[PDB]
Formats: sequence, structure tokens, C-alpha cells
Amino acid sequence: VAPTLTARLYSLLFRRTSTFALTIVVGALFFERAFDQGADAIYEHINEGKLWKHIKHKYE
Amino acid sequence: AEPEHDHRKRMGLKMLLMMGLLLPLVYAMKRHKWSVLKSRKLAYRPPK
Amino acid sequence: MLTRFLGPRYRQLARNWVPTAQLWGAVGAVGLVWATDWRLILDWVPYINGK
Amino acid sequence: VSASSRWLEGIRKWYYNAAGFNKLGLMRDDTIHENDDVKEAIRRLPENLYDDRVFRIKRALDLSMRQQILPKEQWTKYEEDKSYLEPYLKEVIRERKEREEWAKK
Amino acid sequence: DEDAVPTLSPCRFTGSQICHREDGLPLAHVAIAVEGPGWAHPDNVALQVANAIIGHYDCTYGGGAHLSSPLASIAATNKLCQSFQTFNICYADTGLLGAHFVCDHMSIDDMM
Repeated sequence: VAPTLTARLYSLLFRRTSTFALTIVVGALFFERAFDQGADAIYEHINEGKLWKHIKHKYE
Repeated sequence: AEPEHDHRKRMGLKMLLMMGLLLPLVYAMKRHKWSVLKSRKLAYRPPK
Repeated sequence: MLTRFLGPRYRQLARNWVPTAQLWGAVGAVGLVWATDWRLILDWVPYINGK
Repeated sequence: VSASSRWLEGIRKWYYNAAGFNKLGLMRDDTIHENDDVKEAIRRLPENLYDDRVFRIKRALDLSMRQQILPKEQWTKYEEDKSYLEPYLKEVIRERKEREEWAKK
Repeated sequence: DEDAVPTLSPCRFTGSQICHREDGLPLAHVAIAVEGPGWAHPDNVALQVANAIIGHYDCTYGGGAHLSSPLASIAATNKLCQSFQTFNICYADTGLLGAHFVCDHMSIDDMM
């Protein structure tokens, strides 16, 4: 399962510079988002100095 | 004096996280190509 | 005078590069879409609905 | 001859080891900076020396690349250091100066 | 019959380079190849057909520029070599598949 992983990854997606590119662009899409979630979620957890301020001052 | 204060530090976090991934990655790319020169062996075979 | 490129071989050549030219369009599509955060297109994609 | 010569000789042997080209298997004359006089002398070397000289330099560049050095055993011992290039260079300089004297008249 | 009769163990193909530099010789020899399947593999026929398409060349060949093989023709036209030959050396389970060529010192790149 492990060797065949990197292998299959090469087989189906890496040879043809086509797919190789098709994947990195498609892989950049999902990544950009998942990185911005975790990253912001991290920025929040170490803080909580703004935003939950909203639940207080407004709500109308 | 610095309204941007917080925004940059968020990017800064991303900048460290990103570079903490790109840096080793580029290193290994550069390591892989220099492979050929790092392990090259020489031999000198003059006549006689 | 593009008749010089009209024949059996040229026709075989075109078929051979079809999957490649198709895939290269797939790259350009997603490429623009992702780079401009195409509101119109991206809404259909699961997990990329950041609204 | 006595303590005196040995002292200068040992001061020289000390710098040599400190200069440290011997660690790369090099020889004094291999490190000589190439100028016109030097290029000509390199040119005049006989086949064997010229070949050895290139391999030495290649061994070194190769080391200086991976920033390694030779095992201690294979460093080039002072004494054992052949000034192969010297006689050639001296003659090349000696030739030039003759043209230069001639150019003054 | 009986005891002491071994079989042949497969040979690992490595994929590497061996350059013996010698500027005293006047033409360079170069031989590149990928790993071939070996004797029994039916794949050999197709491999042999592609090779035939690339073919060979030698400076005494009549017909240079008009040769079918693009390699040969470009080779002949731009005088990129003195000779070349494709090959498919078969061994049990492995082989060498490639080409060999002979050329001037300033043509090795182009030929490659």
C-alpha cells in the first residue's frame, strides 16, 4: 500500500506534464483554502481579542 | 500609528508556516539535483 | 495555402496530441478560475464555498 | 645550517600546513595565480606534469565543492612538495624581461 | 545432473554515467541506453520497429538529406556525426536499449 502509493501517484498523475500540472493547479485550490482555515483558526486560538466582541455590542 | 498591526502578524504566521514548508522542500529539490555532483567519483588513469 | 498540412499523417498527428491539448485546457480553466476566485464557477465546488 | 636554518624552515613548514592547500592534495605551484607569464609556463609543461596538474586541481575543486578534505595520510607533505612549474616560469619571466630591456633602447 | 547447478540471478540495471575523458582522441564515442526487457519479452518486436525508424547512419551513406529517419537526415545535413546506430541488446530479463554515436567534440550536445 505504501510503495504503490507514491507509485500510483506517479502512474496516474505524474508522467504527463499535463496531469502533473493539472494536479498542482487543482492541488493548489484545495490547499489554499485548507491552509487559510487552519492558519486563521490558529491566529484566533492564540488570540480572541476581536470578533467575539461583536456578539456583545450589536445583534440587532 | 499602525492600524495594520494585526493583519501583518497574521500574514507573518502564514509566512513562517509557509516558509517552514517551502524551505526544506526547495532544499531537497536542490539536494536531489546536486546529487549527481555530490557522489561523483574520480579516477585518474595516465598511461604507463 | 494551408493544404500542405492536409493529409493522413497530419490527421494522425492531430489525434495523438488531442488528450494532451485537452488536458492543457483543463489546466488553463482551473488555473484562471482559482486565480480569480471565480465566484460563478467556484460555487459548485464542494469545500471551496468560503461564503 | 644550524638551529637558525631549521627555525626558518620550521616557520615555513608551519605556514605551509596553515595555508592548507595540501589538505586538498594540491601543491604550491597548483595554487599559483594564472597571469600571462603563468599561462605560458603552464603551456610549456611536458605532457605528464600537465596531466598530473589537471588531475590535482580537479581533485581539489571537487573537494572544495563538497567542502570536504583529504584523509590526513594523503595530504601533501611539505618537503615532498615539487615546484614543478617554477623553472618554466622563471624562464618565461627571464624571456620577457629581455624584450623589456630591448624595448628601452 | 544433481547438485551444484545454479540459476542466473537477475541483474540490477542502474542508470548512471561513466565518462572517460581523453582529449587526445579525435572523435568522441557516446553510448546511451535505458533498461530493456530481455530475450523472451514480446515487446521486443515493437522496440525493434521504433529502432528501425530511427535506424543508423554512417558518413559513407549515399543519400544524406533525403534519408527517411529524421535523426539520420538532420545528422547528415548538419554533419553532426560520423556514425550512429540504434541497438537492442538482449539478456535474460534485462537488456540495453539505446543508440551509440561517433562525432566531433563540438557536436556531442546537438547529437544528444
